[PDB]
Amino acid sequence: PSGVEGAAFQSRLPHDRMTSQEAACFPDIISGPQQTQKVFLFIRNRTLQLWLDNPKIQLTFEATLQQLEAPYNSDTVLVHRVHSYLERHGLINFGIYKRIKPLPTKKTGKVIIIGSGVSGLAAARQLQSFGMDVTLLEARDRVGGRVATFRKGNYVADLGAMVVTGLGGNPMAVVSKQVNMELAKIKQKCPLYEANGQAVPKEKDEMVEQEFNRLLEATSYLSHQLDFNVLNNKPVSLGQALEVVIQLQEKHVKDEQIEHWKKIVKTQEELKELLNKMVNLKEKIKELHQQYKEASEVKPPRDITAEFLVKSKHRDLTALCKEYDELAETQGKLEEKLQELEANPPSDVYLSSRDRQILDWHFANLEFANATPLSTLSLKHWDQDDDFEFTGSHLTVRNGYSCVPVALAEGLDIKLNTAVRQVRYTASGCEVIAVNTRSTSQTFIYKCDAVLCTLPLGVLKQQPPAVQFVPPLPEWKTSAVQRMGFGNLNKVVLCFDRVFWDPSVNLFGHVGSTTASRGELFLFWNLYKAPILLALVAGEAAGIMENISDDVIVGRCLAILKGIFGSSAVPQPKETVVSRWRADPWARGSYSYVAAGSSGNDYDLMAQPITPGPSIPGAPQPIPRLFFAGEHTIRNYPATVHGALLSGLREAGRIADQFLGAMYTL
Amino acid sequence: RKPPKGMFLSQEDVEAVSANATAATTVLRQLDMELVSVKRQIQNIKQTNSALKEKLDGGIEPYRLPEVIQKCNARWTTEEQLLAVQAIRKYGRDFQAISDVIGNKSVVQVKNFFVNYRRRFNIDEVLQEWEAE
Ligand SMILES: Cc1cc2c(cc1C)N1[C@H](O)C[C@@H](c3cccc(C(=O)N(C)C)c3)[C@]13C(=O)NC(=O)N=C3N2C[C@H](O)[C@H](O)[C@H](O)COP(=O)(O)OP(=O)(O)OC[C@H]1O[C@@H](n2cnc3c(N)ncnc32)[C@H](O)[C@@H]1O
Repeated sequence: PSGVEGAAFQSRLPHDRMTSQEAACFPDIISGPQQTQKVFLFIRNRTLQLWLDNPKIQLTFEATLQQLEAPYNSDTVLVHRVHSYLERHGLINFGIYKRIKPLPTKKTGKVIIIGSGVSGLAAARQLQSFGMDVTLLEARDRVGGRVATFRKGNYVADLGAMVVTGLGGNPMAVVSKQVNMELAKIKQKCPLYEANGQAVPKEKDEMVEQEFNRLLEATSYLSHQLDFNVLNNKPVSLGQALEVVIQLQEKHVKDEQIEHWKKIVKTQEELKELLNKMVNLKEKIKELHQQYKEASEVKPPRDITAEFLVKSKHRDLTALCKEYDELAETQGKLEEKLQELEANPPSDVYLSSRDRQILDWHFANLEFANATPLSTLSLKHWDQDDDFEFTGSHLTVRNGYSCVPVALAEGLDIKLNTAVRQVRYTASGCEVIAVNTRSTSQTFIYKCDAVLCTLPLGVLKQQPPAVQFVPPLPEWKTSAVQRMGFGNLNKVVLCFDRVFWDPSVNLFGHVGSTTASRGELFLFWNLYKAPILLALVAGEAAGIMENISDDVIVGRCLAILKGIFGSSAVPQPKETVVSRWRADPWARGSYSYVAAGSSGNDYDLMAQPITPGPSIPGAPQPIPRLFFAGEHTIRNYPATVHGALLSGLREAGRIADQFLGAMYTL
Repeated sequence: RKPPKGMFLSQEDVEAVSANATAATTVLRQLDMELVSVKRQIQNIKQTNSALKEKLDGGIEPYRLPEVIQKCNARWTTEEQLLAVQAIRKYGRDFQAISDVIGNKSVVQVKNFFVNYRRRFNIDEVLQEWEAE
């Protein structure tokens, strides 16, 4: 999409409809006459376009009204309302841009942000952009959290997020113009290779893949057409539904052979009954021939009974000789049909043992994408976010995805090595208590009007708590925390001095020997300028390889590489890194997933801010003080970077509207 | 609304495989037993029908009798009349067979014969005697 309509699409907004959110800020216009809605909608779309056309500088209201034209630029307040709305909620003037209007000398309001992850940084920048006092507390000695980048010498490799998923509607597209990012397209061609090191032939590779995709659709049919979503009071997972589908396909194969050979016996038996008729007929014809022979032996001239006997027996023998001939047509037809069936047997199996293993790889890929064993993904809801998918190629970051958080952190008050440990929120304000990670003795106290919590969901899940909430979080929040899924997925960075792989393939697979180890090192990435291969550990394997030393892992890595390219071809790696995100205490996993028994509504629960009880009883109901953001908080884009970032921008607008007021709602 | 081509998923089928935990392998085992069953019941009758197929060697070639070709006369020799009356008693009303015996009379003549000479060869009685068997 191009024009002002493209700006709306590139902003995840319908160009010809007002969103639920715009309704809330412009309830005059949405209940108003339809012409004004078109006015407003154009003014929004145009303003997005201006910002989108050049996002390296701030888009001031003044600049906006200038490029606007009549009759759209007749009503300044409408334009000021629109521009201010967009500015507040991070649809314009977000990310890293030059300031036309420099910062106000005096800040208003104080907010503590826990976590220096992209969610964190994005809100922090926005709040400071709005004139608030922002301080970020970070337990690590670096920013970016789950956007980690390994850098040594000229080697560079992200151990965290490494993929941008298509720039059509992606906010990271704006950040790309703002920060130079070596954005390199991912060539989707992925050769598989088995345990033996020999590649799968294009016959299988496409037959199995297409079966995989067929198997997935099968489950959607079970889910949406057959309401197969509970089983013995427990919700059905994708994994279960896949087995049930496979079992039923194996069943149908057997059902098919049974009625095939039962077609044969129905015919063999029709033949049996036919031959028995033919023996018995031949034995009668044996007997009449003797009788006719004997009658012919009486030499003539005979009396007419004896002449009648010869003729009568001769008639009878040719009538039985006729029967036996017709029955031998009927055995010929039936003998031909038996050969035909004996030659068109149905399919022997559903999938062969080799075929099932290639299928396992395609499942490991799915376990990678959702960072969890398929046995945990909700069948009904696991793909609820497929509807908001971005358009375009998937990309990778050549220069290390850490360049983005680092760039956002510029200008911000960040306390590294500062492990938040208790959050106190009350009707009059909040207190955050953190320790120093190096010497846990040295205790810090932060007082502020509001806390934004971007703590990973794995951290929020931890029992016993790594962070104590005072007062405790209400059940509706803690239950959302239990229901949701926090998955796991680890990487292994292999630093060589020779390129020894196909440089024209970005990524190539390894097929596991068993279902159980289907995700153990099942995939490799050639993504960097230096000779660096990067190997995934997904699924049930992820959590298990975390109890195995690097050397053993890098060993198994070399062995698989030797099988694909020969022992001479691959040398020992100069530098090796192995991640353990479930072990990492500031992550306790990789990203969230829609657990069975959860739903997308939990992602909305996670985002509702907490409002504490009144101090003096009978005092008026207070402001909300605890706010939540992060990848686990954004229902339509979970478990991504862009989703984190959007959630930051979200809360920043929400906090601001609460402590600074929104004059654009009149 | 319809499952993907090549995928067999019926409501009836799915309970049957999810009734318990092992209801999957239980259902598959019975089908494995059902096939092996039918499989050897084929080679049973394959060998039964192999013996029957051998007893019929040579077919009936030695017992065949040459085709007699007669142009089809119209006058009734006293001989041909007597053949007829005996044919009726042995064969009832199978005129094709009765004509076959006489060999020189076409079927229509036999029916006519049944009336013209019906009194004199006392047919009516003969048919009743043929009815008695
Ligand atoms: C760990 C990991 C994360 C990601 C990836 C890989 C890994 C290993 N990659 C992978 O290829 C998978 C992938 C992806 C691609 C496409 C689609 C999808 C998808 O759709 N699905 C549903 C499958 C997924 C991807 C990727 O390529 N691109 C991508 O898009 N996304 C990926 N992802 C997710 C992002 O990585 C992640 O979602 C954002 O980074 C969210 O950041 P967050 O900001 O909300 O959370 P942080 O963890 O970043 O921030 C927390 C801060 O709190 C600090 N902290 C903790 N405790 C304390 C304390 N007590 N005191 C003080 N500070 C504390 C912590 O130290 C850090 O400072």
